[PDB]
Amino acid sequence: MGPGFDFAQAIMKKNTVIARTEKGEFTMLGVYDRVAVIPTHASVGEIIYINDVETRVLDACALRDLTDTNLEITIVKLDRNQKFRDIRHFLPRCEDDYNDAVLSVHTSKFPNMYIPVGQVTNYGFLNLGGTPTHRILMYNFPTRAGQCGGVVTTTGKVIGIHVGGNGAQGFAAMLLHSYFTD
Ligand SMILES: COC(=O)[C@@H]1CC[C@H](C)N1C(C)=O
Repeated sequence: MGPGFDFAQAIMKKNTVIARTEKGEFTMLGVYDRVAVIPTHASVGEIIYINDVETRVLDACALRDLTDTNLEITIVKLDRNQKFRDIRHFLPRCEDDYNDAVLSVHTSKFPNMYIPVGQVTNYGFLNLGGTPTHRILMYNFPTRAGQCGGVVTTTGKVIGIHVGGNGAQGFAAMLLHSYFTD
C-alpha cells in the first residue's frame, strides 16, 4: 500500500522460502549464498524441507551472546542448488529502536501476509517460553501461531525475525550485520 510494504514485498519475493521441520512450517529468511535464518525453537536437524523439497543441512548454529544467553536465531547453511540475493547491506550494525515496521509471513497457512506493526522497542531481556533471551524487539500487535520466522522490516532495513508473542505484544530476535560476516 506504501513504501514500507514495497520494501517488505521485495524481501519476501526474492529472499524467503517455506521451511518445514518436525516442529512445523516457518517463514525462513535467506541472507546470502545458501545461508538462511530460522527461530531456534524450529529445532533444525540434519534434514529440512525447503518449499516441500528434502534438503540436507550442511551447518546449523544456534546463536548465543557472549554471556551464553539464548538469542533464538539459528543460522542454517542449506545444500541447495541456488544462492539467495545477498541482502547483508540491509542489516543493522547496532541494537536500536525503529518506527513504522512491517511483519511479513509466507507459509501454507498464511500466504502473502503483511502486518503494519508500528513502533518497535529495543526490549532486551525476555523470558521466552521459559528460556532467558536477549536482543528482543517488541511491537504492540497481537501476533498468533503461524507467524514465527516472519520478517520484520522498515524502509531500507531487515531488522529481525518473529519468535513469539503474549497475546497483546509480538517479539522478534534482532538480526545484526556481524552475525553474517564470512
Ligand atoms: C529489498 O528492497 C529492494 O530491493 C530495494 C532496496 C531499496 C528500495 C526500498 N528497494 C525496493 C523497494 O526495490
